[PDB]
Amino acid sequence: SIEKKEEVIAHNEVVFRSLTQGLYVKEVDIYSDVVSYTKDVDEALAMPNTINFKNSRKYKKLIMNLDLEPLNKIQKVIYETHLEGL
Amino acid sequence: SIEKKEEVIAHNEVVFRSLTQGLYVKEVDIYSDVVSYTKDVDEALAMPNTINFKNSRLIMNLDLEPLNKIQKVIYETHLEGL
Amino acid sequence: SIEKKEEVIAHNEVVFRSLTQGLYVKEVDIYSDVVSYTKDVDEALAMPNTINFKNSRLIMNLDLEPLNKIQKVIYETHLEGL
Amino acid sequence: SIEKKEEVIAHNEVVFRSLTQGLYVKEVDIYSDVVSYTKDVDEALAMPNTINFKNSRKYKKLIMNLDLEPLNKIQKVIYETHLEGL
Amino acid sequence: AIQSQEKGTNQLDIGILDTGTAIGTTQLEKRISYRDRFTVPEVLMPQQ
Amino acid sequence: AIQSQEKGTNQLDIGILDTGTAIGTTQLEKRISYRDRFTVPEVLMPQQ
Amino acid sequence: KYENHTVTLKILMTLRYVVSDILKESRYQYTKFNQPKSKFENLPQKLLLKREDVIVLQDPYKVNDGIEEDLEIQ
Amino acid sequence: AITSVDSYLLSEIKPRLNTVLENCYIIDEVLKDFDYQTRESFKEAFCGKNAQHEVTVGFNFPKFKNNYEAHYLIQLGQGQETKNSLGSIQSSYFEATGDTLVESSTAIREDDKLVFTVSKPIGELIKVEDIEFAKYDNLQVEGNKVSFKYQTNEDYENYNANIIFTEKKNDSKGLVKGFTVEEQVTVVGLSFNVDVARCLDAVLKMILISMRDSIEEQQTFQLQNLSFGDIAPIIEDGDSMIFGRPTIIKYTSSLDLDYTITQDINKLTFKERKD
Amino acid sequence: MIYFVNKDRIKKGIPLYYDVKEITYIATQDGTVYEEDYEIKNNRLYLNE
Amino acid sequence: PIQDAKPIDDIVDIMTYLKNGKVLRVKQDNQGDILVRMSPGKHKFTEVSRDLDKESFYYKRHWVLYNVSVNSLITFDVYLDEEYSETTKVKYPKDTIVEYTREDQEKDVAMIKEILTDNNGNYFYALIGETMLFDENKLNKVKD
Repeated sequence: SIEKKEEVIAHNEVVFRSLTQGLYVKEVDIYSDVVSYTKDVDEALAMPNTINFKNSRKYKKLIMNLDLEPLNKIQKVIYETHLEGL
Repeated sequence: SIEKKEEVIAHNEVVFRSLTQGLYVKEVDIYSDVVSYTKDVDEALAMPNTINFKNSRLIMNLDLEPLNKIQKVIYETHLEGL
Repeated sequence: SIEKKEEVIAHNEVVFRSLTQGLYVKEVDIYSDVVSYTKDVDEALAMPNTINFKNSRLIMNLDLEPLNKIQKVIYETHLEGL
Repeated sequence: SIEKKEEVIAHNEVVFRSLTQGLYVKEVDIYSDVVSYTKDVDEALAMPNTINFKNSRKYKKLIMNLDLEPLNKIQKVIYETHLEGL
Repeated sequence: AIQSQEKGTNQLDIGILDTGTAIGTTQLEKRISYRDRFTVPEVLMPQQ
Repeated sequence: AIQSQEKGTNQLDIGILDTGTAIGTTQLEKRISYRDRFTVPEVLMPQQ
Repeated sequence: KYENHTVTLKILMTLRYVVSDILKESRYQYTKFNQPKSKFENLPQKLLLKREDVIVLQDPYKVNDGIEEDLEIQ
Repeated sequence: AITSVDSYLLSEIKPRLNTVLENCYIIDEVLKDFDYQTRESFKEAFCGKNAQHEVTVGFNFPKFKNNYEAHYLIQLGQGQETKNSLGSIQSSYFEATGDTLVESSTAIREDDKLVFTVSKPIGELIKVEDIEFAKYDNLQVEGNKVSFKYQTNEDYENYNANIIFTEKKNDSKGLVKGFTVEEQVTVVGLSFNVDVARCLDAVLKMILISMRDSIEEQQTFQLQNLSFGDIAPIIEDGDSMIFGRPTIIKYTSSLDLDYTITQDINKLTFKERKD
Repeated sequence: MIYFVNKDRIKKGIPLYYDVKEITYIATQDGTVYEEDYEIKNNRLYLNE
Repeated sequence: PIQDAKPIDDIVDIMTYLKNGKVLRVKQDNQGDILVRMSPGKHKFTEVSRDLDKESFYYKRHWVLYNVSVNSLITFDVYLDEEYSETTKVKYPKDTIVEYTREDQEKDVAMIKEILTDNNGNYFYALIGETMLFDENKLNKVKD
């Protein structure tokens, strides 16, 4: 008995994964080649992906690397109001 | 898909509602008899939904339609692929 | 040619390295198990290279390829003629 | 097993030696003729010879003196990283 | 059309700065707006 | 071409100082730059 | 070769301007002679232009035309 | 934790100002001393859910045109260092801690304990509303959730509590180095109608009063002082003047940085000597 | 001119600082806007959800 | 053959596809590539985009009005945006000045007529006025 429902987006950012190694990028060099890795989603080279930050330039070389798999990490909070009768 | 999820109950209360007009109670008098009504579902007068309070004072009017209101707030994340 | 020279060892440490990936360790967990790797040779996790420490805790993982890292810094001068 | 190597120049300056006496100049008069001498390299009439200070004018008379032998005193610090296995 | 073109230089603690007035006159039926931008490929300006 | 040549003198606590405005007009196709330098051998100036 | 050297340049750049004020902004004529009916025409604006030094943007990306310049016709 | 007073001011002002202007009762309470005319005109213009006219707030030097019917204008102002501690030491922490959070959380039943769930882990529990746990209840925090003995408290299985707690960031330990800064921030209301400016200033004063119960400035921005300027014509070159009364707000905050420590002692080497 | 939209302004209608005769060009973060999505009444602007 | 290019010949087909609303890719000379589009809704007018990459959650194209000239369309090469191939990894592009030697050991210039490859990746080239195929080494890239 969902009386009302609402959704909120807290974060929306891109995170990259190596196809074979299964790790997530955390650091890059001056040439923008990967230097480090982590197996933790909470610590990754996050690229903002909100409305204002689309069409970036910082990570063009990183994107074109075929070994990397971009992922849209999105965090949400949803409020649900229940009326359960008496 | 879902990578991580957790559910918590922010509030759990009892809302009072009129049987004829259908409007919920907003403000009350000294004895807590109704003096104002409102169409809102959340702003309506409410009390904690636990047995101790119920035993500690339904009591105001014969319009006997209380409404157990429970609020579910959920935190979740997704990893949607390309 | 050389007019004066002296050599000193600024640091002497043991670096940990993975056997498969080849990347050195950067960050670790509570037990000092690996959580991050890095391609850098200097930034890698390292510990003093002395027997007392070794007896005082290899211990974290079976990727048993530590690397004794020694840093030589040398001061010298020349008197080059015309 | 030199993993990596680097070099740094701390000082680069000119110092003059008398061909016969074997001493190093320390002081000159108003006419820029030698007044004093030392047998210590650390105390000499140093002329800066970094990139910016080339083609000087203070010591033209001193340079043309045939009795003097210019020397390029250069000081260096070199860092060597060794990987010695286990 | 363009007139009175000035390369006014102000030397300050922050550094040198190029700013000056140039007066222009348009064609008919054209309604320019504040902070519109123009560029003249033909004319080149020396800087150091 | 040169015009309006002025030897403006300011007497101050630091001393006397010579500074003044002179307005010049060049030939065609010449693109002068800020703090360029000119010298006129023909014209001599008295100083004391 | 120039890791720790200084470098200096004498450079040529395109002239650019921005409109910092609009001045004698509108001038008008009811042109009627040799017209079917009265017509309103906006005469030239005067602009007070300002140079772009503090912030510089590249030349705009104009759409090119495939017509060769100085093209022979017969 | 570097402090940005302007952003905090904006975040506190916007929802609170909207809520205050939402209802008429609070506005009538605020404008008790004012005359009938100006009070009712302001209420008609801005007050109420269905108000057609609306106020705005923003920082100074906006490149766009800004509405001058009623607006709150902020500018950063001066700052000064007033007090210091020995070695610039402010506090010592064993576990990295972020902001202080307040969350509502209904009680839950677990096989041995009543518990409350929270959004994020716990570094330290400050207070649970209307509760003073005894030894018998054996209050324990285990990451996200806090817990107490089930049996003797079983009457409260659904207690509608709320929690004031602190986030947990890392298990590392370090030192807090910093000082106290005494900062001044200027706030001014703008309106071509002077009476609207007066009412706007009164509303500003009331929301500043209300803010003193806020968690953040209770913990971060103590010692609030106020100062009001004279009603002056902000601009005369327009068709009509802009009238505004600047106000200066003062705060005291602790600019600080966390200096981590990697030294951890776990063994002892007590040995004698011989000669 | 520029305005910022919220859940409240969408229904009331944006109050414009200037008057209106006609609109030349509209835009937002998602690009331009077409006549099918916006309307103007009594010198205030409405937008869809 | 290679499926990396499918240029449109007639402008009429281009206009027909524009009526259907499909995006186009229009090359330029010593200049960035362009995408062209017909605006939706009540009012119909051309729109252009300086961006080229595919739309995604992390990348969105920007469209603005422009008075596109039919001369550009008729003259410059045009492709369907969805079916365009970024690059064919060959030393010499199509329609490029090249030099070679004829069957009688006589040197001659020409432009590339066709770009071909075998199943093993070896690339063969056909020049104008030459039916036979030429090796990559046998060709020479003429300097402008």
